Amino acid sequence: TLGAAWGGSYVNDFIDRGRVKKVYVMSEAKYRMLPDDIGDWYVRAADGQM
Amino acid sequence: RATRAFSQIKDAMVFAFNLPAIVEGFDFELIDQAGLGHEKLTQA
Repeated sequence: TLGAAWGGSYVNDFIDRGRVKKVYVMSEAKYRMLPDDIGDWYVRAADGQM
Repeated sequence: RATRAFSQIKDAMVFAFNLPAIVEGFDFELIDQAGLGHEKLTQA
């Protein structure tokens, strides 16, 4: 969660008009621009609770 | 002769040949440069 939100994560490949390219998942800019933004991220625990 | 006979076989392409004095006419390619995709190059 930390990494994918803040660093970005390479998931898998897709085809764009006949040609293979990457699929990247990552946080929208505004939600990763500041230290207090760190707390805003939630992770799901085993009891389904954020 | 072989070819001549095999031509009789319906529903198949069969023919026989000698391999040329070089153990290892043209060969023209057709490139999908702008990413038009397989059925369009088919058409091309």
